[PDB]
Amino acid sequence: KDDLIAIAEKSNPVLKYYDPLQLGSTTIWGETNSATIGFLRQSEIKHGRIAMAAFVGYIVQANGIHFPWPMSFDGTPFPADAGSPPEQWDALSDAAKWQIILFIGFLEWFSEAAGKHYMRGGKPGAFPNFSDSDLIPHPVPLNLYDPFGFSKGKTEAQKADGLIKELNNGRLAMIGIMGFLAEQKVEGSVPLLKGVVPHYDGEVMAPF
Amino acid sequence: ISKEAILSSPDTTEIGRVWDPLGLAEIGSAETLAWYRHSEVKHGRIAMAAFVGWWAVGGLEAWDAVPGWGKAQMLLFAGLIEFHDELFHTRRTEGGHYLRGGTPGKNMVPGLFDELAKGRDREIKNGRLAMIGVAGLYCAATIPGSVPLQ
Amino acid sequence: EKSQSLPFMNRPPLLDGSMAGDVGFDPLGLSNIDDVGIDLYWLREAEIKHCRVAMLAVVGILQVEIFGPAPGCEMATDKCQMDAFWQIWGAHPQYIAFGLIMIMMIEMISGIATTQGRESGERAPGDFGLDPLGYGKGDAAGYARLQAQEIANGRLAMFAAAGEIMQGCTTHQGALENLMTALRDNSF
Amino acid sequence: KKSQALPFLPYPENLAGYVGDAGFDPFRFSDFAPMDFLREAEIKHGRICMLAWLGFVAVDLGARIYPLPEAYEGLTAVTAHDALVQQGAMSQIFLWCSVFEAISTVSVIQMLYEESGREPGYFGFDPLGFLNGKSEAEVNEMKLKEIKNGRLAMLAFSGVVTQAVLTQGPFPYV
Ligand code: CLA
Ligand code: CLA
Ligand code: CLA
Ligand code: CLA
Ligand SMILES: CC(=O)O[C@H]1CC(C)(C)C(=C=C/C(C)=C/C=C/C(C)=C/C=C/C=C(C)/C=C/C=C(/C)C(=O)C[C@@]23O[C@]2(C)C[C@@H](O)CC3(C)C)[C@](C)(O)C1
Ligand SMILES: CC(=O)O[C@H]1CC(C)(C)C(=C=C/C(C)=C/C=C/C(C)=C/C=C/C=C(C)/C=C/C=C(\C)C(=O)C[C@@]23O[C@]2(C)C[C@@H](O)CC3(C)C)[C@](C)(O)C1
Ligand SMILES: CC(=O)O[C@H]1CC(C)(C)C(=C=C/C(C)=C/C=C/C(C)=C/C=C/C=C(C)/C=C/C=C(\C)C(=O)C[C@@]23O[C@]2(C)C[C@@H](O)CC3(C)C)[C@](C)(O)C1
Ligand code: KC1
Repeated sequence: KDDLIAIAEKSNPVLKYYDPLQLGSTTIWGETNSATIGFLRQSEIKHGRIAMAAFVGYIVQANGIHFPWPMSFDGTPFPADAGSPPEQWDALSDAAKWQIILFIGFLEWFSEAAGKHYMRGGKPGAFPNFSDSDLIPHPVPLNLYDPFGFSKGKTEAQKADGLIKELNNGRLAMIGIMGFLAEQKVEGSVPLLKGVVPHYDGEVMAPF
Repeated sequence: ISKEAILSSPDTTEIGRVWDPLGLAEIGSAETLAWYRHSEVKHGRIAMAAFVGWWAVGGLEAWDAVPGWGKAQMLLFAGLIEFHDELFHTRRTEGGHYLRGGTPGKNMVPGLFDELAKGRDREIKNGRLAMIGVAGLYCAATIPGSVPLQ
Repeated sequence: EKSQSLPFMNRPPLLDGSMAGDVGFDPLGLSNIDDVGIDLYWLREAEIKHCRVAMLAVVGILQVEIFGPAPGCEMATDKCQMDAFWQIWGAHPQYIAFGLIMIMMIEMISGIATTQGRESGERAPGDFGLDPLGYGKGDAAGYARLQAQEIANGRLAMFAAAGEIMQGCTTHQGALENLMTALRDNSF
Repeated sequence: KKSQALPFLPYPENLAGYVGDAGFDPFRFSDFAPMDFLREAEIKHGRICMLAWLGFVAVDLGARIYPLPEAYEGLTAVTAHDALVQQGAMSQIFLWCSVFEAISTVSVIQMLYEESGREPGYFGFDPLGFLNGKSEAEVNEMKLKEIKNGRLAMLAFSGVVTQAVLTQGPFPYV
């Protein structure tokens, strides 16, 4: 709580600490206030990290970027022949969707089980490396955060500033990817994206 | 066998802790938790064999073709196993019965069975998935249709 | 000292909160009976037996009206269990008479255990030593909770089993479709 | 205290010593009758039903005596009683049972009231030479096997003669 004010002051020196609902002073599962404030930090970082891969992933999959080679046993390439990327998630398969969801579900699992948790001694958003923690029996070559090692040697003050521009680029891409999908179901919902977005008009908030 | 010696098997890695939402290991005694452990592995080792028999003949119609003599023969055959299971648990054990002093998984009948505590943690987990696999093959196959949907 | 359940009445003197479901609810003073082979021991054994019989009778109705009769008894086909008894008696009456004499030997032995357990002091009322899983060995606070949960579910099931007899013998339908009938009749 | 078969009941103390003891006398027949009279009656009831179950299921499995008399023909184990009261077979066996039971009446009275020291169920019958100098713990496990197979046969015969009348069918109910 004392460090959450110190984080948001560095994200904006005008808007120091913004909380209309005062959600930062609640508990959820009866842990304590300081443990759920690491839950709220993790969930904000995870929401922004997903949305910022979703924004790049939108503009790649909205234009015609179908890369060879199609990895299937019959044919059936990446279904960019609609195009309109909320339509193109529907046209994968039904059985290909469980492979995407359960693979992310391991990384959701491994961020909870391994080295140290955000509802404890914290550092939320820090994905534990696959080299340690002794739970996976393969072992795998690379890690999720630094597979090629770029860039170890950066000081603490160089990486403390990184999450603060990850939180601000994460907050904007939450607004960014949702402004695309709002025009996929109601037009005129964002004023400056009229005509660009092709009105998917189904249900974006359902997989199957 | 105490309570903490029962809940040390299997490992609690894939959930994170011992998974008891209803608190059923805390109500009773250490004799009661040993009955919970013995009946898990007996439920598991039966549903492991009963799962692949659905695929070794592939279900509900195959049991109806068994005669009244054939149903009565194999059911009391496993009864004399489970009679002499608890019997050899009592008299031919260095500790005694599994609710008194014995191992709840050791299943003492000679001849039905033929680094191992590692296999004790693997028998339960490979058995646990069979019981939800068998209860799938009774529900996802037979009673309604669109259960899994696999 | 006043009763908890009836705070305008004095507490009944033989009820002191030692038994499981004791909140002093004896307005008629029936726990003070000590004459015609009947005392507080006999009434507690009668309460506990009425508890356990009615508890089994409720799930014994709800098993057949949901999942059907047992195999070998598929001749029932009626959701009214007061009528489904007479189809099992019509075809396989020997198993009911097997159970009724097996109850007769069990109940006559339980009647001796009640009156010998009352004259001596080595038997609690309703106690048969049937704790094979062994819940009574440890955590006496958690064991007194099970003694209270037996009484609390048993006193509730007494109304339920008496109701399912009476609203089965008067509507001739079955308990769960008496419940659906009442839901559509008194919906607002 | 605390009878084994009925742990919610106190121990009937007249059962102590006898060999089929599970603490099972809830009706307290031992407090009315002497236990030598009851054990002699338990053993004799058991020895009859061991023979009676085996003789019932052998006649219904088709085993007959050879040469079979012409009045013995066309009989199952149910109808064999009433047909052979007429022939005289049942009167013959009742004669030799009454010969034995009249001498056993002298033995039962002398066991109960003249103090012979005779074990209940003892008739001295061991031609094959069991219990040959064996210990008291070895004659007691053999006495327990007679009573439990005796006790089992009484319920076993009671099934096989009730189910025979209810079906009048092939072997495993007659
Ligand atoms: C364990 C549950 C189970 C049950 C109740 C059944 C029941 C049935 N099976 Mg099936 N079956 C099973 C599992 C089971 N099976 C397994 C695990 C296999 C692979 C071996 C089979 C392979 C099989 C075939 C090929 C056929 C049947 C058939 C039948 C039907 C009648 C004949 C019979 O009784 O088979 C006898 C019982 C068995 C073969 C199962 C024995 C299971 C063993 C004893 C488990 C223990 C093994 C243990 C690891 C080592 C012990 C070794 C020792 C026994 C020597 C009957 C409905 C017949 C049928 O009518 O199909 C429609 C038929 O043709 N079964
Ligand atoms: C009040 C208790 C009670 C009574 C009177 C009945 C009566 C009946 N049931 Mg029901 N049933 C009950 C409870 C009861 N059930 C329970 C608790 C369940 C499990 C939820 C069921 C599940 C069930 C099914 C699935 C079916 C029945 C069926 C039947 C009918 C024929 C069965 C029969 O006659 O067996 C004969 C009796 C015996 C074989 C023995 C009885 C038990 C003995 C006496 C031991 C009792 C021990 C006691 C409980 C505890 C110890 C006492 C002491 C030591 C302290 C019969 C009317 C069948 C039917 O026809 O439905 C229409 C049928 O398919 N019952
Ligand atoms: C164990 C408890 C119990 C229960 C739940 C039932 C339930 C029922 N009985 Mg049975 N019955 C019982 C015991 C029971 N009985 C006993 C002990 C006997 C005597 C032996 C009977 C004899 C009997 C007969 C003869 C008959 C029934 C019938 C019925 C049904 C009638 C509907 C009814 O009156 O519900 C009870 C109604 C309520 C409890 C009202 C609900 C009150 C609400 C929840 C209060 C909330 C108000 C809230 C505070 C206000 C704010 C809201 C507002 C602002 C909108 C119903 C299923 C009849 C039937 O079978 O119908 C088909 C029938 O003919 N019963
Ligand atoms: C409870 C005792 C008992 C009674 C009252 C009966 C009564 C009957 N049996 Mg017998 N039966 C019995 C036991 C009994 N059985 C036993 C234990 C066996 C197996 C050996 C048989 C085998 C048998 C056959 C094969 C036949 C009968 C038949 C009959 C009927 C005709 C009369 C007869 O004596 O046949 C003959 C009796 C026997 C062959 C049995 C002999 C008695 C046995 C061996 C007991 C003696 C044991 C004793 C220790 C031996 C003494 C040894 C010592 C001297 C050294 C009659 C209803 C006949 C029948 O039903 O025709 C329609 C018939 O054909 N029974
Ligand atoms: C007034 C109005 O109506 O507005 C309209 C108009 C308009 C503008 C269209 C709108 C919009 C959409 C917007 C603004 C969307 C913004 C989306 C946003 C903000 C997306 C961030 C992506 C960053 C990514 C994906 C990757 C980082 C990837 C990496 C690998 C790193 O950062 C690692 C790194 O840091 C370290 C760790 C170490 C160093 O070695 C350096 C590097 C860099 C390698 C609206 C609001 O909808 C409606
Ligand atoms: C930290 C933060 O930022 O959050 C904080 C701060 C913040 C932002 C200030 C908040 C706020 C304030 C908010 C959201 C205020 C909004 C209030 C609201 C939504 C007020 C609706 C009035 C509608 C009326 C009276 C309709 C009459 C309609 C009548 C009488 C009709 O006849 C209806 C009609 O259909 C019929 C029935 C019949 C037709 O013949 C006629 C029509 C068609 C007309 C939050 C969210 O609370 C908390
Ligand atoms: C006046 C005032 O006080 O305001 C206050 C009010 C209030 C409410 C109290 C406060 C707050 C909290 C706020 C505003 C919370 C809103 C957060 C927001 C807007 C969160 C969306 C995240 C998007 C996600 C997680 C996923 C995208 C999903 C992606 C990227 C994908 O899955 C893939 C996909 O896209 C592609 C890549 C490819 C396609 O083939 C398929 C699809 C389409 C599926 C503030 C901050 O105090 C401000
Ligand atoms: C029904 C309950 C049951 C009992 C009570 C029992 C008892 C004994 N069995 Mg076992 N048995 C089964 C069941 C039972 N067996 C079953 C279902 C199978 C699979 C077909 C099986 C297989 C074998 C094999 C291959 C051998 C074997 C033996 C023994 C022997 C020594 C005990 C020991 O091994 O320590 C004792 C008497 C060995 C042997 O024959 O010794 C002379 C031996 O080589 N059994």
